[PDB]
Amino acid sequence: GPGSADASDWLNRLAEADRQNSFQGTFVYERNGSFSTHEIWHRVESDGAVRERLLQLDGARQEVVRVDGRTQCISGGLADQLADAQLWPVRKFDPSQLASWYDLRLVGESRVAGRPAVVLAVTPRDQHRYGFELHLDRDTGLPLKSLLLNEKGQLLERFQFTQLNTGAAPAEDQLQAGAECQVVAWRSEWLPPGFTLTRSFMTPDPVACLTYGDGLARFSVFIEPLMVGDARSQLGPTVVVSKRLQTDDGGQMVTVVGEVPLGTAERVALSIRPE
Repeated sequence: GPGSADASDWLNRLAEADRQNSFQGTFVYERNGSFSTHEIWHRVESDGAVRERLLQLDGARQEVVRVDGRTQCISGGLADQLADAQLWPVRKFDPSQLASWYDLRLVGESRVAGRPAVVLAVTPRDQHRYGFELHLDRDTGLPLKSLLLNEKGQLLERFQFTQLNTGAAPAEDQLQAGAECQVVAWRSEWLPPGFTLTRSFMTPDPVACLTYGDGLARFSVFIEPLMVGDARSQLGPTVVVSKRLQTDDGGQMVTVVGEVPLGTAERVALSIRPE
């Protein structure tokens, strides 16, 4: 868990940050050498719903609108939506859940997006998960920068804001996507310790998704049925494993993405069972 009272307070401020701040900002995402830039609008509405829109600023015009974690509309093909399931610049953390699996040390202060921030070094307590370096907004607790690091200290993933405006909630129109944003049963029998199912949900073909988290890390497993002789291997750079598996409910294309070591991802995928 946290290694000082300071780390504890800041961990706490982090967990509150998602449901208590409205903001607009732009950030960079990098995962295993990929590079993309995104604008985000995030607003706590009247009924406390957390409403969110992401717009990819480069590459293909791609958008996602979420309400309390549930996606209202999304853009593009399958691989795009894989990339989206990982686009969680500001997520809900669960300090009590995560404290069993990580040690958290206050390193000092920093600057991100021109704002004062606080730095936590987050170290795993086993080899089933990666470490993080987290930079928390001094003012709001929001995660300005997140570095995913392996045991050898190599950078595997970067979330990093380039600008953040927490001074006034976005207007209604800023929370709405465009016409290209399209409207709108399995289990893992092995999970790494501490991981629980965060979320499950279901374009060219029907695909099931399971997102898992340990209070800190997030990874997702996509299960795509089957054409049977013409399988689609996900070949994106953020893909951790993509396997064709034979289950008791037929052939599945199983793809794991997110913040999860390869060996761990492989064990999860191989444990996927129908219900």
